[PDB]
Amino acid sequence: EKVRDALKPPS
Amino acid sequence: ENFTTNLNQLARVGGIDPLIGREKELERAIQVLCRRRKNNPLLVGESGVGKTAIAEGLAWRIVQGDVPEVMADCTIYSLDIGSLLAGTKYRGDFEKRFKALLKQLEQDTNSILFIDEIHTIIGAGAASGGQVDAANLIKPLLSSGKIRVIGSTTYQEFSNIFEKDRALARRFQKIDITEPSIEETVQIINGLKPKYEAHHDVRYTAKAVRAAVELAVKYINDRHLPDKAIDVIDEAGARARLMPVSKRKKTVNVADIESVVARIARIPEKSVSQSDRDTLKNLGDRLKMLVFGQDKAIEALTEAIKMARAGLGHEHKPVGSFLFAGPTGVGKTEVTVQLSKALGIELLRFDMSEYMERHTVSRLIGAPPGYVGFDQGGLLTDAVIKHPHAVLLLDEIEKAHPDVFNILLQVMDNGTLTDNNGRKADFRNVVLVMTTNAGVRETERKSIGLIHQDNSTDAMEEIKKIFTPEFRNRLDNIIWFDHLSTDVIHQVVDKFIVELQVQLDQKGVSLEVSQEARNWLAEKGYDRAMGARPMARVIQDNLKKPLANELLFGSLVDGGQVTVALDKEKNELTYGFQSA
Amino acid sequence: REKELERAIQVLCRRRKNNPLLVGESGVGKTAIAEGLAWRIVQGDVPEVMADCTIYSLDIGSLLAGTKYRGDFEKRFKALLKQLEQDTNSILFIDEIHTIIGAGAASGGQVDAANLIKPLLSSGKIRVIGSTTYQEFSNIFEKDRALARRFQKIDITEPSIEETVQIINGLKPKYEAHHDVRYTAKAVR
Ligand SMILES: Nc1ncnc2c1ncn2[C@@H]1O[C@H](COP(=O)(O)OP(=O)(O)OP(O)(O)=S)[C@@H](O)[C@H]1O
Ligand SMILES: Nc1ncnc2c1ncn2[C@@H]1O[C@H](COP(=O)(O)OP(=O)(O)OP(O)(O)=S)[C@@H](O)[C@H]1O
Ligand SMILES: Nc1ncnc2c1ncn2[C@@H]1O[C@H](COP(=O)(O)OP(=O)(O)OP(O)(O)=S)[C@@H](O)[C@H]1O
Ligand SMILES: [Mg+2]
Ligand SMILES: [Mg+2]
Ligand SMILES: [Mg+2]
Repeated sequence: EKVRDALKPPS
Repeated sequence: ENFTTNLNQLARVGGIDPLIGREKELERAIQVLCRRRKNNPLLVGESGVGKTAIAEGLAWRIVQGDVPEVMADCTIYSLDIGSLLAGTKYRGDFEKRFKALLKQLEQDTNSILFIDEIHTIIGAGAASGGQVDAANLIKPLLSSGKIRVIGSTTYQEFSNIFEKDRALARRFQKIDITEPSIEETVQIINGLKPKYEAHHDVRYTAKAVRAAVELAVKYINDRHLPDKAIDVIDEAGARARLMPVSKRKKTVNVADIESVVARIARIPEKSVSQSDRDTLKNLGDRLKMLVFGQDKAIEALTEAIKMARAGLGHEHKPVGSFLFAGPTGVGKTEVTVQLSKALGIELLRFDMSEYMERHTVSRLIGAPPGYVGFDQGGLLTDAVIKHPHAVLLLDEIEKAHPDVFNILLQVMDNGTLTDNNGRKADFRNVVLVMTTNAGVRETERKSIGLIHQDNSTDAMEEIKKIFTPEFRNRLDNIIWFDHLSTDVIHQVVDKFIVELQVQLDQKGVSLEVSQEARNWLAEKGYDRAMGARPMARVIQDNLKKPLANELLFGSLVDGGQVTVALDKEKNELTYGFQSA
Repeated sequence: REKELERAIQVLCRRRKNNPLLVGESGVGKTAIAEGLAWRIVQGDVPEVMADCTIYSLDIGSLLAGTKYRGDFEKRFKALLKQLEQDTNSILFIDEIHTIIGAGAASGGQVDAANLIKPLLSSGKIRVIGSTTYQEFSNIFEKDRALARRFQKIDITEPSIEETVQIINGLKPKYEAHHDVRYTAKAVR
């Protein structure tokens, strides 16, 4: 469906 | 670090609410914590029952020291997921935080992490890719049993989400919680009464609290008993402090709580005001000034209303359920419509000719499962909730599918119709009036004889063929509307003449009709079999039509001063128009 | 709207669960009571308990303007609640409260604005005024029995014919100034 994903940047 | 809060420390300052009663429920938790396996308890329940207070109250009990020695040394912790997720922007932030907190629990071996809404952590902490959810992370530790935690969830949430994770469910031991008895609730209020008395600077009487729990459950049906009662006690104090006077009514006496429950439930309160008393007393003739004849029908409507407001009424049924049958053109519906106007309450109309199919009737109680529209819920349940005190008109109920009867049967017997969504609608204050034309053909039918006979008895048999005895047995009354008499018609003519004058007043036109002309209009339009609608046609043909031509193109553009009179020589009315 | 305001203030003055929820059909004036409370306060015709109170309206769009990174929305939302908890003399008017049910969520994350606000509402540290239609409240807000229990529903009913003419007369100067016109008493009726 239409799902929002929150990315994580590398430290 | 800062995500966890030491409930015990909060208890020292008094922030935690002291737990009252719930002695048996507490025992089950302590027993579950002590056992070797299944160390983690799960407090399943309903919203507002007090499952969270038990966990928060457990720490309060520990500091007080009214617990076994084994649990006295324990320190209950509470995790806030929002703080945990506040700064988890980089990779591994959530894992390091949650894992770090878990290390603290295992080293101590005596702490308990009371996490409310345990179902939330099932899919929290992993945005995408890693899929490292808190549930998966904690799972291994629970297998060994080194760490014990307390959870809270509802029945719907537990089955829909928590039950899916069989691993977590195996570790936790379900606990069933139920709302406490009314007897237990009053003790809870008394125990908590000092806290609310100081904040509001008021003193609650022991008699008032008992009334609150009893009155709330009777009228407030959307919440459970423990929180529901407290809502009436908190608002009561708020109302007293807000009085313009300097806390003259410091103590909260009886009959004051009745206002709060009535206001919350949106139902008429006791100790009716003089305005309402005058309105109910005056509503013996005011209806008779718009609907002439059919006095027995009006009396039934006013008695049901007078009884309910007096305090004498059915415990779970509505104020009144009536079936208005009879000939065409009688005030079966008008008396209902004018009732809502006289009472100043919203009129709920439901033309049953649109609910003649089974699929359509399903829209009243709720919404079909197939529809994905966000506007779920039934048309009758939503309307009742919006206007609990109202008049419900089911016109031409005989046309509706028999399935509708199954809905009304539980309404007149129980007074509540739960919708598909689960909302509870109270029909205690809603008047129920349904009209029909069953057997109407017999009323207009003429017999094969010199003398026309009264087919009212035969018409009733048809009503008994459509409406089962159980349906009629639950109805408070089954009123039959008598035919309009000649004397009554003269009153009906005046009613239509007044309406005509009102329409003319908007155009600055005045109309005066002689009594002789009014009588002549009655003799032409009077038809016992066809009620009073033919009279309207006569008013249109002899009064509206001659003036419509004059109004558009004629002397009666403004001013009016019309005069209508009968011409006995030709038995025809003479119209006089003045241009003013 | 003296009766409706009297109940809203009563709910706000409550020790616990002091969060009103103005419900009613579109056009009744639910947002007129929340915003009007501020106008009533500055005018000075309010009880001393309500004086010095500040009403803040929440813009959910601005809140989620740049919450791309994980946890950004939670930090921003929690930061706002801390300000309310610290002052103890402020309210947060959340219009279209059905929207906050699911605002910021992961691929399968149950966490949302409703979960974060839920603990503080029960404690009573922060006061929150809500405004939503009957349809949304029953099909969206009433689904979460936990969030609804904390909110005290207030039914805003359509006013009578006489009540509305007074409202127009009250708002007549504002409209007259914008159009540089004058409205007669017969027109309003
Ligand atoms: N035994 C009790 N002692 C004191 N207060 C109680 C007790 N039981 C219920 N209450 C009150 O009722 C409120 C509601 O019960 P809670 O357990 O706090 O609800 P909850 O589990 O947070 O509700 P949700 O979020 O709708 S599942 C408590 O916060 C107290 O104010
Ligand atoms: N008893 C009455 N007194 C005054 N006006 C009446 C009376 N009965 C009918 N009328 C007039 O007739 C109309 C109202 O008819 P209704 O009462 O709605 O008919 P009904 O009982 O629904 O009949 P059906 O359609 O056969 S179920 C309005 O124009 C009323 O002014
Ligand atoms: N009680 C009132 N006193 C003065 N003006 C009012 C009042 N109620 C409504 N109005 C005016 O009517 C306008 C339209 O009502 P709204 O404020 O849009 O109602 P609402 O209930 O907030 O609408 P929804 O439900 O959000 S579509 C208001 O913005 C005011 O200009
Ligand atoms: Mg809770
Ligand atoms: Mg009718
Ligand atoms: Mg609005």
